[PDB]
Amino acid sequence: DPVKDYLKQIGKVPLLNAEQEVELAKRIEAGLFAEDKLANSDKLAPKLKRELEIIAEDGRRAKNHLLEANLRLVVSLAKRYTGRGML
DNA sequence: CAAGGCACATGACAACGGTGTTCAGTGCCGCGTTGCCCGATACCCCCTACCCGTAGTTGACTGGCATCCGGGCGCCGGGTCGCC
Repeated sequence: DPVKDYLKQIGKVPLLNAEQEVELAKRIEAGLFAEDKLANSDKLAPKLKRELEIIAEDGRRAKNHLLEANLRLVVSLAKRYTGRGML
């Protein structure tokens, strides 16, 4: 029962291709640099800090895009490795 | 014939005889309470074969696993659907 609901929760999400995934990774590194700059104790402009924060949030969104995409692969591997004592 | 003079013994007189006593001291030779001298054993030390925790492994490899019955009865009780 619950696994059916989790597979439903996976539902339909956009699968990832080479161009989409590499663009997402580019946004990820952009956001990582943005939060790096934010974490620096040096004073930064307020609007600049908000720009860095929003790109970091967009990178987080990209992260969840990758994870929600590859839930299907990880459950495939789980099927490969299940039935040996753990749930 | 009576009174006065000499022998032997005699009332006491201490001091020896000999033995068993008073202190008292110190041992004599049987029973006890603690000194040896060791010997062992508990407590520190160093490192090392192994136990246990963590870090990676670049073709790709994108939804499981189901259940499946001959009770059977019987009721309660409520939920959902039907009626209108």
